[PDB]
Amino acid sequence: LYFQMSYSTFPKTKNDALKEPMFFGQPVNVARYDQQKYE
Amino acid sequence: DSIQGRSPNVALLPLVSIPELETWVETWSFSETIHSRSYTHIIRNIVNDPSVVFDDIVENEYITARAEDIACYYDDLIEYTQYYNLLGEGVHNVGGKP
Amino acid sequence: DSIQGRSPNVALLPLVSIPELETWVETWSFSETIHSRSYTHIIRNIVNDPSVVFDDIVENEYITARAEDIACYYDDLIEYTQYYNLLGEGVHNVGGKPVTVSLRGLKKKLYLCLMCVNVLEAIRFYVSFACSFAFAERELMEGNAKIIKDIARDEALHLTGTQHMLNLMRSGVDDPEMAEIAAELQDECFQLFKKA
Repeated sequence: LYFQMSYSTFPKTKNDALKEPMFFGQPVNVARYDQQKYE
Repeated sequence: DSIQGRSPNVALLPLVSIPELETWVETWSFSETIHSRSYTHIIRNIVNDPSVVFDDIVENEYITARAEDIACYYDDLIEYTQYYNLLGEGVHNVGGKP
Repeated sequence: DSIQGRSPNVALLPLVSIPELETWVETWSFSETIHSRSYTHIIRNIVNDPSVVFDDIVENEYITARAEDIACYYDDLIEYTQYYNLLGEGVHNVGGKPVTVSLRGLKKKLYLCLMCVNVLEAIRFYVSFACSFAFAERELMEGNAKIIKDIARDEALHLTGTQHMLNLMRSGVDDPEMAEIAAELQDECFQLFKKA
């Protein structure tokens, strides 16, 4: 393939899964859709 | 409403981290799409020439001024995000000029 | 279904020209979102630990293998489109090393990915239907079948749409350029198909 040139579609594992910034940081990898950061 | 139908998704999805906001922007785009469909429906029973209304309002300066004003420094964000993702941190030189 | 929730819009919207297809991909994304909501609903009343199921299946190699296989040469198309838009035609040098260029290169790297898209909603998700569907005639978990019938209808509409799109674009080339792509990317297409 390649050597991870830049941002990817979604990561292979978890990064934080609960406490990421609003619209900056790692991409989305799984939609839990039950526990969110803002009600 | 057509100037913001596809813009928010293509401009915000590559940056949003939490998926619970990606779902919301998807629903926003879908709702905007339904709005466009309803507009096409309400115009399909008023004037017998639906191909004659998209002549002036398509490129009327009265609306084109604000259209360009809202599009220029909105696509600027998209192109700058593309630059940031394709170059990363630190200064560079994209084929010649820095 | 989460691996293709946001992918098609962010991967195809910057390239689609006719808006009548942009509306369709928007509705596709919305339908996928509704699917995710329905899955979260059906899992919210089975196991009292919804935070315990996203531990293995989140990064299980059994599924992670195919996940990476479907994601690698699908984000390749997105990054190549970004390159093409940020550099244009003609060779360049992106900060040192030279940058390649290709007009037809922005077709195969897309078209083959679309093929994956097809099998992403034609076979791999289509067997899981029957796997989770045999518990229908025997009276048990009828709510699962009731909620999955609509998802099956939705998946079938997705299949019809994507197959029609492929047969219209990849076959019967309107523009006189993708015929070379159909000729070249033919045997490797069957190879990757049998591999999947």
